Amino acid sequence: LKRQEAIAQNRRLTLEDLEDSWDRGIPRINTLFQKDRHTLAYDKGWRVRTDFKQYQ
Amino acid sequence: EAKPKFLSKAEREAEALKRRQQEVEERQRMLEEERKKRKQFQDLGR
Amino acid sequence: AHTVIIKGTQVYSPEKGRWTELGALDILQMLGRAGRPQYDTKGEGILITSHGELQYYLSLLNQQLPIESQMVSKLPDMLNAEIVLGNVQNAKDAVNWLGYAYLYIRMLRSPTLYGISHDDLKGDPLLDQRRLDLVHTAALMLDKNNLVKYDKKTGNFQVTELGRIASHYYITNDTVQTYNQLLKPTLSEIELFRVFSLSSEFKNITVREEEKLELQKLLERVPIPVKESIEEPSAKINVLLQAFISQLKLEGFALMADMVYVTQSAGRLMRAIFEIVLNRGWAQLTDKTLNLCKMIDKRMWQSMCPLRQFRKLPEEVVKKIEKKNFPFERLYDLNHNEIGELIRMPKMGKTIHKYVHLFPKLELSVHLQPITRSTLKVELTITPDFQWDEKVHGSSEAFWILVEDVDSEVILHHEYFLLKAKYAQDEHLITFFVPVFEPLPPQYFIRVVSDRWLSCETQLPVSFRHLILPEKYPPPTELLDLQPLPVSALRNSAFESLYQDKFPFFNPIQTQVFNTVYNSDDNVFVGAPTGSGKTICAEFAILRMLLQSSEGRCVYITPMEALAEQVYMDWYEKFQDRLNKKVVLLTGETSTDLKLLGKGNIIISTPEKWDILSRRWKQRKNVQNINLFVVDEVHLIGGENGPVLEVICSRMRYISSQIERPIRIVALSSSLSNAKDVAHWLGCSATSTFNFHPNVRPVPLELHIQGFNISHTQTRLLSMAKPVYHAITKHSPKKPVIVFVPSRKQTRLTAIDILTTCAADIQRQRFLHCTEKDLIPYLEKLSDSTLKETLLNGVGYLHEGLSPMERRLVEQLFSSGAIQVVVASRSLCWGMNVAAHLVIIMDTQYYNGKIHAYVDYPIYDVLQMVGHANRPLQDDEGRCVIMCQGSKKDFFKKFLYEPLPVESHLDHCMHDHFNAEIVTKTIENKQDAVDYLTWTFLYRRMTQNPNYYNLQGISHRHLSDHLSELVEQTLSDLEQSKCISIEDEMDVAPLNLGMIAAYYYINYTTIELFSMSLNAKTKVRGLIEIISNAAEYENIPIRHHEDNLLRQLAQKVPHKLNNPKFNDPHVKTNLLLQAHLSRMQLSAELQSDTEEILSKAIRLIQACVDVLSSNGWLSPALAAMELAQMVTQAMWSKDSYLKQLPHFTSEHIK
Amino acid sequence: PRQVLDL
Amino acid sequence: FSSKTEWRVRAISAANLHLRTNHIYVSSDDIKETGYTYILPKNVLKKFICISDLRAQIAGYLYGVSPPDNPQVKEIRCIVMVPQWGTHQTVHLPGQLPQHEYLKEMEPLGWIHTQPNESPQLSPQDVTTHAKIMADNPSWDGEKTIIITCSFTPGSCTLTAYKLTPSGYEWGRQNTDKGNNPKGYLPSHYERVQMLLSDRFLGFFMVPAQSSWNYNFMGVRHDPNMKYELQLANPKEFYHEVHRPSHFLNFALLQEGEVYSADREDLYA
Amino acid sequence: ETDENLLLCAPTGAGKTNVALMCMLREIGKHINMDGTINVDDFKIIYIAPMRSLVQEMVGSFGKRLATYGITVAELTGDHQLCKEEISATQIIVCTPEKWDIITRKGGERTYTQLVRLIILDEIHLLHDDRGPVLEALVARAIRNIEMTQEDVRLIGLSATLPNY
Repeated sequence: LKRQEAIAQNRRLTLEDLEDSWDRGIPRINTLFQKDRHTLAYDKGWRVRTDFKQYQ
Repeated sequence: EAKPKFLSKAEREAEALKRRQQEVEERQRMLEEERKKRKQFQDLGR
Repeated sequence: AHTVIIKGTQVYSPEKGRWTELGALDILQMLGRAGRPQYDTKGEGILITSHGELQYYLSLLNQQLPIESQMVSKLPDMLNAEIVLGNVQNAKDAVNWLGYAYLYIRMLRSPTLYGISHDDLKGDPLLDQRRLDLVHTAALMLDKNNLVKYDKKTGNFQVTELGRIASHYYITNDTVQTYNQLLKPTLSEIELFRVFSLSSEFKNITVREEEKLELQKLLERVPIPVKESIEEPSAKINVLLQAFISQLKLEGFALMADMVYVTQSAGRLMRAIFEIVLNRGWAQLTDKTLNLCKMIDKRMWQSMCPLRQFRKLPEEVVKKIEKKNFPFERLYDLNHNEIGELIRMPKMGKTIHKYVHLFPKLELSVHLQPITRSTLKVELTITPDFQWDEKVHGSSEAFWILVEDVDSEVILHHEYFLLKAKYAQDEHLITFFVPVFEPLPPQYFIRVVSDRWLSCETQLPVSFRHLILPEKYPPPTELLDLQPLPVSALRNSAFESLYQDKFPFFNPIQTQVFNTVYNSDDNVFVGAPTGSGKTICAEFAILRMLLQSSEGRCVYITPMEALAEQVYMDWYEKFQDRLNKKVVLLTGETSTDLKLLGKGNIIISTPEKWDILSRRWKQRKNVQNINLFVVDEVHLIGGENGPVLEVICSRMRYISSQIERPIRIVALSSSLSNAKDVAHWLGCSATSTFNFHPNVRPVPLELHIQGFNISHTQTRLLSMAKPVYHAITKHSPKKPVIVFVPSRKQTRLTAIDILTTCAADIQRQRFLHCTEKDLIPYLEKLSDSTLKETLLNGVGYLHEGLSPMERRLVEQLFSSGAIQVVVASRSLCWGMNVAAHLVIIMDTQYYNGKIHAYVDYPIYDVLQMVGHANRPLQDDEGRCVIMCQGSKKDFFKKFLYEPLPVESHLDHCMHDHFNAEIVTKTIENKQDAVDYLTWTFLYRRMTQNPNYYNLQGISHRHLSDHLSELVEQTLSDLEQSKCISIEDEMDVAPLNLGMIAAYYYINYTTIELFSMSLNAKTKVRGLIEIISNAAEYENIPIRHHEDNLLRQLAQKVPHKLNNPKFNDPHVKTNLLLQAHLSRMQLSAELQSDTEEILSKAIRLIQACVDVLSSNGWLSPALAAMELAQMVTQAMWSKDSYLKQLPHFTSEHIK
Repeated sequence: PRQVLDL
Repeated sequence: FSSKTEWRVRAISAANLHLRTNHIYVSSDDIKETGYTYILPKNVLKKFICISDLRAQIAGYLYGVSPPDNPQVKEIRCIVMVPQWGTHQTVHLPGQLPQHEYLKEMEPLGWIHTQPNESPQLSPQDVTTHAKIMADNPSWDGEKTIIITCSFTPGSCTLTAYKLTPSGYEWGRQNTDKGNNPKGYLPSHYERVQMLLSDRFLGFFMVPAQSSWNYNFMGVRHDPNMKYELQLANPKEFYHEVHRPSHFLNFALLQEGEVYSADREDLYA
Repeated sequence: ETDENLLLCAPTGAGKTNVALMCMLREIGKHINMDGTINVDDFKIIYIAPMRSLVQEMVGSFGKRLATYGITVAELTGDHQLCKEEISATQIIVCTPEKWDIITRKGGERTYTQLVRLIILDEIHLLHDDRGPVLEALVARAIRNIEMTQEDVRLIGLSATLPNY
C-alpha cells in the first residue's frame, strides 16, 4: 500500500515511513534500505548455495 | 384440513382480528417477561 | 477587415502539453477575413511568427502545403470503431476499409513519406501487404489492450465490451487498457479520480514549475484527497478536475487550459469508465462513476443543492439553501410559503417551489413474484412525480434502473429507462428477472437514478423477509438408454401402416413414454422440448383409445388455432385416410361443434372452442363421453389464453371424476420444472409423468445469445441486421435459416437487409440453392412484388399480411431447399409447417401501443421459435441465434436451458369461468366456488409458489382465506355487474345477464356495459360504439405508425367518434367495423385486425339482441338484428338492400 | 505473411 | 483534530479499508461457555469495516434473532447505523433507540463499534455507554446485549464482544467520569462472549432516512436528544461526499470566472 | 444539375458556404410536394464543419437562408439521446467531424442513415490536421456504406487551395 501510494507521490520510501514496521517482515523491511540491495536482486538461489556451503 | 373451507369476508376479518389480538397479547407477555428479566439482572448487581 | 495581423502564431495546446504552432485551419480562417468584400479592394494579411516557421505559413497560404493523412496516429482507434460497428469482421475487411481511407490514397501516391520504399511499391502495386501489416499492427494494439479479440490464424476480429465502450466514448486503446487494469470494484472516490487522471488522453499533460504554487493552493482546497504528489502529472489532472467541479477560480493560463482540456475529455472518459464499471456490474463503482459524470457535466458537487442544475435560479438563494443544511427531499413536502419561510426568502419561495417540483423525482413500486427458486420476477412501476418542462427536461429524461443485492456491490440487473415527454405523469411498467442466490439476501436494492440529473435517484428496497421462494423443482425424468423401439412394438398392423415409411425406430422420448401411453391407461404427462415428437405420444394415446373401442372419442386441445390446423391436417391424412377414423377440427360455431364432436373420433380444437362445448357438459353427452383428452402444449397455461386451457383441463378432470368412467388425460407440453403440479392437477402419477429436460431432444440444440446494449428499439433492430447475416454465415452457410422479426413490417426490411449484406460481399444470390428456371412457376403466383425480388435472391419473407397461397408457396420453397433464408414474423412462430437448421431470433420484443412500451416476447413464443430449428434426419444438430437486448440476455439464458416454470394466471380471468360454472349449476354456493377452484392448476400452484399469487403461506388457513377472498371477489364482481344473484351471502344463482354472458362466450365486463349502456332508444349509429367498446376487443393489436392511419379513417367513416384517442383499441375497432360496413379499402395490417374483430362481432351482436330481448325493447332489438345481418354482408343500414350481392358498385345503385 | 510494423 | 490535511490522509487510509475485510480475527478466549452465542454475518461486517474510520470510532446498533430450535445462539441480522460522531476512544450515540417496523421482528442484540487499535480489555467508555443504554432502554436485555469491538489491528481486524455483568451494568449506570481510567472500574464489569462469522446467511443495514449516519465532521448538528427515522438502505463510507458538507459547500461561487479562460471547443460533446 | 461528388478547392472567404447551400438546395429540391413547399421528412443533409463556433454560426446562416423552405437546421450537441432526437427532428444537421463520428460510432444515426443523402465536409484541409483521422474514418465509413449498402450519399468536400487535391 505505502509503495503504490508513494509511487503516486513519485517519491522514494524514507526512514520515517515504515518506521513502525522496522524489525518486521520475514524478508526484513530493513533490507529495502541496504546499499548493495540492487546487486542483491541479482543474487539468485542463495539459500540452496548456503545449504551447500557446509559441503565446501 | 385438506379441503379449503370457504370463509366469509366478515368471518375472515374476525379471524384476522383475533390473530392480531393474540399476537399483541403475546408481545405484551414477552415485554413483561423482558421487564422481569431486566429487573432480575439489575437486582443481581445492586 | 482590410488589415489582418496574426500576432505570434503560437497557441498553448493542452493536448500536446506545450505551446505549439497555430493550425492550418486556424491560419486559413484567420487569413480569410483579410479584406472586406464590400469596400475593401485589396486585403492585407500580416503573419508575425518565428523565422523557422515562416516556410509553413508561406506554403499553407500559397497552395504549397500538401494534405497528408494522419490516420497512422489513430489507426487503432479507427479500426476499433469499424470493428465495433460491424463494418469490418476479419483482416480482409479491415484492409478493404483501410483502402477507402485517405492514408491508402496518400500511401500509393507518396510511398516515401509514408515509410514505404520504391521496392515495396514495385512488389505490391495495389498496396495490399502494407494494409495487412497496418491492420495487423493496429489489431495487435487492439488485442494487446483487450479492445478486440483478434486471432492471427484466421484474422477474424471479435468485438469486446471494452472496444464498444472505447469506440462509443472515443477513448484511446491505451486509456481502455489503463481502465481495465486499474478499474476495480473496491475503488473509492479518491481512487476514481486517480484512475481517470491516468488515462492516455492526458499523456502529454506535464506539471510545470510556474504553476506548482497555484496547484498547491488547489490541492489544499480540493474535497477529494489525492494520494499522488504535486510534482506528478496525475495529481495535477486530479486537482484540475476537482477544481473545475468545485468552481475554483484559476489564475495561470496554462493551468486554465489544462483544466478545460481535462474537463472536456473528462465527460467522455467519465462516461466510458461508468460504462465499463456498469457492464462489469460494480454497483458501488457505478454509482460513483455515474455521480462523477453528472458532477463534471453539471459543474457541481453531489453534496450541493439540487437547484444548481437549474441555471435560472439565483446563486444567493442556492447558497442560502446550502447554508441551511436540510435534506433535499424535505422541500418536497413544504408549500410555497413554507419553502420561502424556511430559507428566509419569501419572494423566491414561489420560484423555489416551482424549481423543486420541476426536478426529476420518480416514485418506484415493486411487485415481486418468485417464478423459480433462483429466479424472481420484479415488476417495477415508475410513476413520474415531477411536473414536465420542455425547457428543463427536453424531449425525454434518461434514467438507469440498477438492481443490486444487500451489499450494493453487484448489479443483478441494469437497464436504461427513457422517460419520454409524451409519456409523462403515467406509470411505466418495467418487467425484469433478477437472480436469487442460495444465501437469500434480506432485500434487494432498486436504484432508479437520473443519467444526467445530479442528486436525482430513487431507492426502493425490495425486502425478501416475507418472500416464500418456490421449492427446488425435482430433477426431470432421465432419458433411459433403452434400445430404439421398432414399429413392431405396436400391436395393430394397420397402426404400423401409418409409420412404416416414416421412420423405422421411434425417438428415445417416444420409446420411454410409449409403454405408459400405449401399454397403459393412466394419465400421462409428457414434458419434452418442442421438437422431440410430442404429437407421436398423443397418437399413441389416440391409438390406445382406438384399441379399447372403435367408437372412441379423442379430444386434442391446442393452445393455438394454427397448431390445431397443422395437427388437423396431420391427423386427417393419418387418422382418417389410413385408419378410417373420423378426425374433425372444431370451429367457432357451437351449433356445428356438437355435430362434429358426436360424429368425429378425434376432436381437434382450441381452448376457446372446447370451453363453449364443455361449459354445458352436463347437457351435452358427447363432451362427457370422451375416452381420451389430449392437451398439447400444457406449458401455455402460464401465458395469454392460458386460463381458458387451465379451466378446460380442470373441467375435464372434474368431469372424469363423476361420469363413472375416467377420461384419459394425456398432457403434452414443453420441459417444465414444476411438472409435479401439472401431473398432480391432471391426475398423472409419479411414474407416468415423463418430464424431460431441454437437452434431451433427439436433435442437439446449440443456443447462442447475442446481447445488444442498445436502449432504442429501432437502432437495436437496425444494428442486428448485420449480425443476422454474420450469424447465418457462421452457423449455417448451406443450411435453412429462419429469422424471427418483431413485426410484419420488419420482415420485409430484414429480408432486404440480409440481401443487402449478401450483395455487399461477392456471394450474391448465395441463399438460392436452386436456379431461376424452377422459380418462375412459384414466383408467378405471388402478389407481393418485393417478395419476388427477395425470393429471386434466395431470401424469403413471412408475415400476417401475406395470403395463405403466398405463405404456402414460401413454405414449400423453403421446405424443398430451394431457398435458404426465411424471414418470418413473431406471430408466425406457431403457424409454420417447416423447420430449418439455424433459427434467428432478432429483437425478441414487441412494441405494444396500448401502453406505449416495448413488451418482451413471452417465453412460450421464444420456446416455439427455438423449437423451429429442429431437423430430425437432415441435420445432426440445431442452431439458434437469439439476438436480444443486453437487459433481457439473462432472462433468456435461465428460461431456455432449464425447465420452464409455468404458473397459472386464472386469478385475473376467473370471472368468465365462475359465471359459466354458476350457469351450469356446478357452483351453487360460495363453498362450491372454493371446491371448484380446488380442481384447477391455480390451487396446485398456490401451495408451491404462494408468493406469485400474493399469498403469505401454504397453510390451510392462508390457502382457504386466499381462495375465499378470490371467490368472494369474483362473485362480488359478478353480483355488481348483475350477472349473478347472491342469496344469504353464501348461495349464488345465475341471473339473466350471466346466462347470456356464458351462452355466447362473452366477457362479464362486456355484458355489464351492454346492460348499462343499452337503452330503449338505441340505434345502429350508437350500436357500433357499444359493440366496439366490448372487452373482447381489448386484445386488438396497437403498433407503431398505427395512429396516423386511423386518423385518416376517422374522417371518412359514416359515423363520427366523440373524443377519439388513437391509442385506444376500442376506437380502432369501431373504425374497423365502420370500414367493413362501408366496404372501404384498407391496409393489409388493418385488414388482418378487421378479420379478428369480425370473428367475435357476431357473438357480441347476438348478446345485444339477447340483452334487448330480456329488457323488452323492440326497437333496440330490431336494430341489433339488422346490425348482425349488415355485419355479415358488409353493408350499411342507410344504403339500399342490393349491395350484399357480389359485383355491385355505386353505378347500379344510381 | 503479416509483419508487425512501427505504428 | 488538525482538520486541515489530517482528514485527507485518513480518508486515503480509509479508502483501503476493504483490505481489512479478508484478514478478520475473532478473540476466541475468556468465553464463559454458559452465555449466548452470536453469529455476525460477514457481509455486514465487511460493510461496517469499509464504512468505518481508522481513528474515529463509528458504531452501529446490532439487531437480530435466534435460529429456530436454537435459543442459545443469536444470529445478528441487522446493523443499524445511527447519526453519530465518535472520538478515538468513545462513540456519542443519540439517546433515541433505533425504532422501525423491520426491527420489530428482531431483538436488540447489542452494538458494534470500531477501535483504532486492539485492547485486551473492554473500554470503560464502552461499558459506560452500554450501561447508559441499559438504563435508558428497557428493551435491551443485559444477558443478550453485547459490545462487538472491531479493533483495527494493522492490515487486519480483530473482533471482540463483551457482555455486561450486573455489577458492570450498575457501575456504568452510576458512572459519570468520561475519562479513560474512571474510579471503580474493574475487569469483572464485563465478560467475553462467543462470536463467530458466517457465510451461510446475510444481514442488512439501516441508515437514517432524512440524513446519513456519520456526524463526525458537522458534529455541531449532532444532539444527544435529537430524533431520527430509519431507512432500509446501505450506509455510505465515513469520508463520503454527503458526510463532509463543509468540504464541498464552502467553496466560493464562480464570480467573474471563465472570462479569461482558454478557448477550446468540445468537439465530441 | 448533377448529383456527382464535388471537391471544391477554393481560397478561404471565396464563398464556400454558397456552394454547400447549392448542394443542399439540390437535395432540398428533390422533395417538392407541388401542392405544399417541401417534404423534409424524407431526406437529411449533414454539414461537417471543423470548428464548433463555425457550426454554431453555420446553423444561423443555414436557418435564415432555408427559412422559406421550412427546413430545420440545428447543431448536434448534448448527450446521445439529445443527438438522436435532434437528428430525427431536423434536416440540415451541422456538427463537427468528431460529433458526427461519435454519433456514427454510438449508432444514433443508424435509423437516419438511409435518409442521409448529402454530406458536406467543410474545411476538407483538416485531413492534414490532428483531427484528420476522424474525417478519414467518416469519409471511409460513408464511402464504404455506399459501396456496401448501395445507398448513394452525396459527398461535397470544401477545402482551401492546398496540394494533394
